[PDB]
Amino acid sequence: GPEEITADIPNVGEAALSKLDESGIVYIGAEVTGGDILVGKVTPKGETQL
Amino acid sequence: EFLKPRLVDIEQVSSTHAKVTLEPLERGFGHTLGNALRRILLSSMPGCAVTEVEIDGVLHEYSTKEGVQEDILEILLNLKGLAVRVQGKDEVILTLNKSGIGPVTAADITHDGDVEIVKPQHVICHLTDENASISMRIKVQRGRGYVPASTRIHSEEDERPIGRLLVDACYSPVERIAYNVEAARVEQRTDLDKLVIEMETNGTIDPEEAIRRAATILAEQLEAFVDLRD
Amino acid sequence: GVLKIVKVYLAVKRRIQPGDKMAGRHGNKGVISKINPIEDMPYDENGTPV
Repeated sequence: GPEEITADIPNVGEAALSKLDESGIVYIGAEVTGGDILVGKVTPKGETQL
Repeated sequence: EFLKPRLVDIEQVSSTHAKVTLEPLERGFGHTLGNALRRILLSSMPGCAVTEVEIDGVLHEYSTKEGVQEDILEILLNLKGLAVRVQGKDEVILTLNKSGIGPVTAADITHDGDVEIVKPQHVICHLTDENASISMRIKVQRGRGYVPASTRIHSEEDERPIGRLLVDACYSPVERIAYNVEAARVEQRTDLDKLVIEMETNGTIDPEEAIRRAATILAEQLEAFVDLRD
Repeated sequence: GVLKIVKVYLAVKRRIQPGDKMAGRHGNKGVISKINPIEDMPYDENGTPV
């Protein structure tokens, strides 16, 4: 399956999704620091067997 | 059996220059009060300077407004050297609106009672187009020392806007303080010294007020020795 | 194979600090060892520190 650039991310706190708009990319001018999010991207994964 | 010095005349050579003299010093105390005063004034005088600017239609520092002839990276480096003294409050929020061709000097800031600009011929930017328009909202604070934008970020507390261009703030109303002790002369005393503190502020702080706030920073600190608590 | 790329820039503004490596023109390197205060620096007859 194909990856997405959706702005929804599994189990991420809203403190991280503050800068990036609903489209997924970060804003223009938002002062970021270490470990922040710049582009929301999620990849399809099955085959758990936990 | 000691002597204690008294404040004497304050020759005011210019607006940013000054010379204050401390007349009746006992021998051996010239270099003791001087270097203990030059080392305080250059370090910890409270002042006021810009803290964060905000322009109308620009998002970050490395942009370039249309109509002006400087990058925004230079409009902040010109505001940082803006001298201003506020009397009543602790912090202000200035304003600046101008349109038309001609250099935008600092004297075009909106006039408030307490806020009192000192260098009204200061250049800030240029305007070079008849339909140009620049409107910012400068900020001002009190403090001392020097606190860069990076270390003042730790107390950001969710700085929601993305148009808050942050400037580094170096509050200090002194730039160089030379002093030289010379042979004072009371009517009859073998050896008495005279201190002459040739100061140089940025037009902000009163000279006689600086020394009366540099002495109480010393005299307040020696208490920990006068009462050796153990 | 690639579906869509996203390139993002950051404009970091690094200051000076201990560890940097200044040097003149005549081959005299040196690593900055300390940043004194304004008043520990040796001042000449008219207060101008070096």
